[PDB]
Amino acid sequence: QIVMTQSPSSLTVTAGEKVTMSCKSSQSLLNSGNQKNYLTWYQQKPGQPPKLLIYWASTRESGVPDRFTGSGSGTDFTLTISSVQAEDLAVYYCQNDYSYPLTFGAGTKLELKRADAAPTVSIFPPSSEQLTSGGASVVCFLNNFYPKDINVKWKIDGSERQNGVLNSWTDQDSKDSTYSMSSTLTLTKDEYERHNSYTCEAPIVKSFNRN
Amino acid sequence: QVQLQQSGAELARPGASVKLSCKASGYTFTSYWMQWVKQRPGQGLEWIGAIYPGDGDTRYTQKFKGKATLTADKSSSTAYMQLSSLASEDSAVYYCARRWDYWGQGTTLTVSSAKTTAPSVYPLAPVCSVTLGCLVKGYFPEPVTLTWNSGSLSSGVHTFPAVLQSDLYTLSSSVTVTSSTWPSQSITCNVAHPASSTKVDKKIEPR
Ligand SMILES: [Cl-]
Ligand SMILES: [Cl-]
Ligand SMILES: [Cl-]
Ligand SMILES: [Cl-]
Ligand SMILES: [Cl-]
Ligand SMILES: [Cl-]
Repeated sequence: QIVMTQSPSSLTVTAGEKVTMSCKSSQSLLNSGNQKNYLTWYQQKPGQPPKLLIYWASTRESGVPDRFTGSGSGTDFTLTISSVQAEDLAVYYCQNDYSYPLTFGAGTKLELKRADAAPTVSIFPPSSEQLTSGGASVVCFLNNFYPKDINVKWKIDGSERQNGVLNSWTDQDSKDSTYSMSSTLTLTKDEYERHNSYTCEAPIVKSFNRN
Repeated sequence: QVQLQQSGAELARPGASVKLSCKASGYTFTSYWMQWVKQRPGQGLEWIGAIYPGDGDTRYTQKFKGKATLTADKSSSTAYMQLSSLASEDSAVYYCARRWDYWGQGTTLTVSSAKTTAPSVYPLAPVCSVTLGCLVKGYFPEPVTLTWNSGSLSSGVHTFPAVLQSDLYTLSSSVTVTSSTWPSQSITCNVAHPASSTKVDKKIEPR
């Protein structure tokens, strides 16, 4: 079978920069009859199905921006993004379309570098409905920050709290290349009502008191 | 418009079998190969096989021989993929595609012995621009579909990936609008869970 090798596995660039990624095959993908290289490039943005970018190695699909260019022949192919935009954040796959089985490459993950950005923090006490059910979740949102490695810290009545905290980052944003994360402090209704002050912080601090 | 409508999300027990469907329209069903592709969470694309409905020709990659069986119904313009002897490794999203150009939205398959659990949805109003929240916890399996109103505020929406605690999934979403929008205009959190056939609307109201 035909082995497709993509390089690099991933790379990070700033918007406006040029990017070149490689796709190599173990056998030639050149059709002798029509002299076309049956190599296909796909773009897969986070949470979306794969989208066709280039087919026949160099033929661009309708709708696809001109900044995407495929080239190469036989066993060596390249995808070039002339001026990377924030929306270009995706994994790029090449596919052997020459002969079955139509193997994929392992993909090239394109990530974006941008300027440092502080999060906008918002904290939410348990809702009345959840309290009625017997549970109590304190939810904190830290949105639109960069880089990804942010430090979220919880405090209960002025003392640091770590137990019952679950964090969850979004993928990098397609429009501003920032990250967002939720931090949820989960405890029982009784455990929640044994305390007054609740603090969520990144320093950027948000807090509330049960009065 | 060429369209490929894949069947909905599926929960199946280990050892069982499922039949994923892909109904085609907008082109001649019998003149093109229908492609099937598997994608595990965080992993790359894996080619499963293909079928040519015009004459019934089929192709498979080695790993999916026996596991996958490709068929087609010309009278309904529908391609089928049967996944048999299901195991946890079969849990993935499966796509159908006509050649390279058109792709279905994908079908999420979860292989588990666990029962379906409907989520509890809670509105998250601010403390006593503005950011609102919606908490979706204690559901199985993935996925859930969360949307704010008619998807018009999606410009400032961050729906976070579900976390798995004690065999149940918990998800939250934030929406940020200007302070003149809420509570002047109504903002509702809409959550759908196919596996439990549950659809709940929670209106974000001041505390
Ligand atoms: Cl462009
Ligand atoms: Cl493959
Ligand atoms: Cl920037
Ligand atoms: Cl706040
Ligand atoms: Cl089943
Ligand atoms: Cl026909």
